[PDB]
Amino acid sequence: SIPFTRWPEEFARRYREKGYWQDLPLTDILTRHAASDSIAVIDGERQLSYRELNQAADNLACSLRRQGIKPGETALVQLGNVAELYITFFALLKLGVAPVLALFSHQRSELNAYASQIEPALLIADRQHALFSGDDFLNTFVTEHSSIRVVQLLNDSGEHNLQDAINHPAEDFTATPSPADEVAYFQLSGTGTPKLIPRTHNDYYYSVRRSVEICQFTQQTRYLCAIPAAHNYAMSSPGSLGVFLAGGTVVLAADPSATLCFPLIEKHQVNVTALVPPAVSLWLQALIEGESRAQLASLKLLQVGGARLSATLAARIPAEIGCQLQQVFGMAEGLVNYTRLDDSAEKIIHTQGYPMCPDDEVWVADAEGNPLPQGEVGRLMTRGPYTFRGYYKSPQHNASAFDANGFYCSGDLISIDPEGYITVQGREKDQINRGGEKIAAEEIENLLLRHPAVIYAALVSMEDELMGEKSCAYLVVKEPLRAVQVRRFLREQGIAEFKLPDRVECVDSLPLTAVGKVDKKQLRQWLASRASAGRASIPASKAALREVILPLLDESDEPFDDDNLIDYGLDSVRMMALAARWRKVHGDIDFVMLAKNPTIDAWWKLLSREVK
Amino acid sequence: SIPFTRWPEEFARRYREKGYWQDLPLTDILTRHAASDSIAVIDGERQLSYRELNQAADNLACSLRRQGIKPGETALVQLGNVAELYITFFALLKLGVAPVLALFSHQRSELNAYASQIEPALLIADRQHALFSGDDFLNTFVTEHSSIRVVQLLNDSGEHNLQDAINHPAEDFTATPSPADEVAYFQLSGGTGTPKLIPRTHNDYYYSVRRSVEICQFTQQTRYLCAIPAAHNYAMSSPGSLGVFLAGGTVVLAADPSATLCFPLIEKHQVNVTALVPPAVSLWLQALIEGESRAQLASLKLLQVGGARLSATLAARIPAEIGCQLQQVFGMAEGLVNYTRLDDSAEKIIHTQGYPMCPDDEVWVADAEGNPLPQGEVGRLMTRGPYTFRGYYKSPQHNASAFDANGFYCSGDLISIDPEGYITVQGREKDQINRGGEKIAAEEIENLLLRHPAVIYAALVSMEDELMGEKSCAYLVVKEPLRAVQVRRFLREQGIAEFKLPDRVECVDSLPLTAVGKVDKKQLRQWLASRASAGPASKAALREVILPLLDESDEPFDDDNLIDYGLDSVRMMALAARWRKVHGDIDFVMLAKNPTIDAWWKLLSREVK
Repeated sequence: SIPFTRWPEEFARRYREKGYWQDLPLTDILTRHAASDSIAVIDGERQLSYRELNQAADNLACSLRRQGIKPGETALVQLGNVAELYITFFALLKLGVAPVLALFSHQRSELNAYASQIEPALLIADRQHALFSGDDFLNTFVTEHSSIRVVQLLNDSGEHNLQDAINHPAEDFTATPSPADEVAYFQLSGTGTPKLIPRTHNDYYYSVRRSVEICQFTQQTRYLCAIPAAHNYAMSSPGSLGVFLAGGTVVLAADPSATLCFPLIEKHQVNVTALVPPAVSLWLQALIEGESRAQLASLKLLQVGGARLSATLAARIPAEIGCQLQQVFGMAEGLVNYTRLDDSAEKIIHTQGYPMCPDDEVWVADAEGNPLPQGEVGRLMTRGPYTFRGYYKSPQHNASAFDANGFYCSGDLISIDPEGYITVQGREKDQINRGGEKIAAEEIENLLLRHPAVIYAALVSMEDELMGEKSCAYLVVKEPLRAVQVRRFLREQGIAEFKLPDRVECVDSLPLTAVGKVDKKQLRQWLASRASAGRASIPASKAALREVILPLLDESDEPFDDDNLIDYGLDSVRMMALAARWRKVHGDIDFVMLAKNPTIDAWWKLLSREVK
Repeated sequence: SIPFTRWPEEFARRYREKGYWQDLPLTDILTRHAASDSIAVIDGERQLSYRELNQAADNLACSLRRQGIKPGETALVQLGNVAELYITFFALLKLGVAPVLALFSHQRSELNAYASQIEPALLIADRQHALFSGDDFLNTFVTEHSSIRVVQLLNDSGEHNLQDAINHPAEDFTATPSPADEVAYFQLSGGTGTPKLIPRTHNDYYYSVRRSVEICQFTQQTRYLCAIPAAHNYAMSSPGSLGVFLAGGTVVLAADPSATLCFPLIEKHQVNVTALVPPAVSLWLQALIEGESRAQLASLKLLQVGGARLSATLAARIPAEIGCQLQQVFGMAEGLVNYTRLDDSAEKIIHTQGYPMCPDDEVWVADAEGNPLPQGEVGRLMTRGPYTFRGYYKSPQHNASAFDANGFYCSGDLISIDPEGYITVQGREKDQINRGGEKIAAEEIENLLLRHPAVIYAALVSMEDELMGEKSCAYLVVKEPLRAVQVRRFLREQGIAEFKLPDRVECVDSLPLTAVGKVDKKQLRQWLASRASAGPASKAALREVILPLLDESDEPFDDDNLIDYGLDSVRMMALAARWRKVHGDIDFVMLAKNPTIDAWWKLLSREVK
């Protein structure tokens, strides 16, 4: 068996006796439809029956078994939004092989990290991925991961051609899924080392079943998959696995641009899709800028999740797109909260839903680690029938990631409604949520420190209108580095392109801890007092004052030194702010003083005085 | 009797029975504390006890009676955050004269407008007001409003000296307040092209004060800092200074809600409650973050925020950065005031604007056709109740369009109601700017504009401002071109409140006109988003477009990978959607395969095929 942290016996029995764990493999999602001719997968021009989908999975599993792949073993897969992802996935389940489905965005350091951990016998990737265009990386990778005995490549026309395996008809094949209470596959986690989440058939099949129920997926569902298909969101909430379980149709898209997706939604009459907020921002702008909503008329449900949706953006969706919103707050660790189809337009705009299972136990903790009453803000704790009880082979990290009662901390600050619902309030874990992709501050900092000129490094999130958050790397350096240089360096480290720092700030020093690392939990306050210290400098010339004043007033006109600044749109609150700062030098300056004579002349007269 | 719209008989009767209307005059707020030596008012270095407050009020009313003022008559007052405002107010209730309390920032246009309506016997004002420094304005105003027989001036050393009157001891004086079911005074609307007046009776208005005190638990230990405009209904009655007076506490007055004035005042006097508008919260928060000690605000236990929308982000910061409970206050001078409760969860307080203060505040949510909506749906605020007016003063035409058949008023706000009944404002329907809590009517500002010779069409709309909440933008089509400073100056020459001068002015070629002469605003919003929607010529022009999207730091070569300069994929996807309308073969994929200025220029510069 593959090592994972089991639920304690009383919980396993409880979950089994309640019917959350049904003891069926995940392969059951497909094989129940193994004779259906209705369409399961649409990928560009290609369409697969359910019966085609199952046959192909059977075929691939058989081909892999003929090449010496065995049950209990492990696989590394890098396939993006293509039909083969699902064929591969069920093929491995049928074979009883446990896959890690890497992001198509993942590069050499991610692929090495996953491979090192699972010791994979099987590697399936895609010659359309830049690492796999030629054969040089593949040669090194297999050499450096000697467990790898078989390699199958999409878009290849040689001995490793994945299409061959998939097209070769099974011959006396019996599926051998791993037991339902054992690992089915490894999910990815959002620390400086990639952490894997073992999922069992029981916990994961439950998370999908219950999602199908809540979202009412049916044979009639036509679901657009345009975010990354391998992510838990797109795979299971209810995602494409939900669609398959319901006997519906999955429509695949390379990316969630409006350009690509709008005509697909019309062509195939998508009624449900899952987006991340930047993509939502994108679709709204496209319509306002001319795109026809009529293309999206068939659309019945837009899922938004992965990141914090503003009430304002949340609210434009029925109004502008023309369909229901569902907020979905979820995590690969387990817990998924949905709003409901029968929720009020009120509940749907402001809250992130409540847990999909009634045995999902969630409780807001404080820093001491105490339950707070309903309505108070703090740490999210949780265990349940589909929340794991331990990262793959990480006992030290698990000792720190769970409480005494086996509750897992999600690193999310939340408040619970009177009525059960959850509204996300903040985060305490150290990560950037860049448009839905998670970045470990720890990981990026170690790579930055690898550069000769970098001595100290800190990665923090900054707000961005489209992306939600972005990365900011502060650096203390031996020699000045351009941001383009830092991004170039990290590219060379073979890391995913979204992990490239969005801004770089070189600085002369940074708050340090004891071990010689950067003190982040003051870098909060340290940063604030640097920005507010340049803004505390009282101008030393009339010119320097003009420089502070102009950006506060109207862009259109530029005033004369003796002009009434209010006639150029200087508002009284900004005036009050200036007063509060200048009073720190001349302590007789207040709002009333400035407002009596609101000109640069008169303010320079005051400002240029000697401190008395 | 001063003309106003009575509540129906069944309503009046019900309101008395349930205890809402008590049939006490507003003066009872003071006279119930007339032997109390406890401090009622602190204005700079001056302190007035309750018995003094009452005494001064009696003195003023007595003098005004000596100079010929009679109950039933009306009064125009412009006094800002001074102790005299309360002394005056209570003197006028005692005499039974009904004031309009103007804003200290109100100028010549607003003052002529209120006077025009109330036909005032009495004018009181402040020589510290630029209109009243000398006697030029005062001389015209009195002449242009002949009803005025008596003028009294704060900061004056002549016969019109307000302090002479306040200091002259009362003789043979007994109060003659107007009957409790009649107008006590006129409150100002948000606003229409004409300033509207809200007649408040001693019954409905006292009730809003009493019930507000119960909710915010004001008592004799309450020490309320009044630093926003004291005459406004918020600072005056929600529970405001009248609440403080009712509960026997202390009002501490300030001229403005800046931190540097206010922080010291809260420490020195151990102020425990205060009422802010959102910009002033942003203001106090920044001063602290930039060095002001929070120890100065230790005594502070409650902070009211209202008048405009408070964001949840800002709301969440208050208990954490100021160290006192937050209370959201959604009120209108028409009546309805909702409050969050002291025993609310932090969740409730942050996200909601509270529920109504009165059990018989009937609030429902109407769709645009006028039909009720299920709890939790979004729409128009309809409301009536025992302290919500039934009509503006002498405005039968407007009142017909302002109330529905059953006497529900329409606040012009967009709201949703959560299960528990809490209210969250979702938007606004009426045509006004909410500029840090001061209400600007677009209509009013537009007629003034159209009076400028170069101006042929005008539209005032609101725009977001991180600090003020909303600012004002004036779109004009004009004969000869106008600078913003010219427009603001011209408006000043019209004598309007400074806050009503347009924050922005964009001159434009044309404007969507209403089919009946004016400018179409509910088409202007979408006219606007489709005028700026239009907006690459050369490689140079492409470059002009790309750079602001990428990293501000470095500058790229034409063959550089723009992702190495931090151009994210969503901005890239958006660029594609835009460029597809010319070259119908461009998608995100095409742009991303080769993200350079050179490659993109090559594609853009192709002939359309």
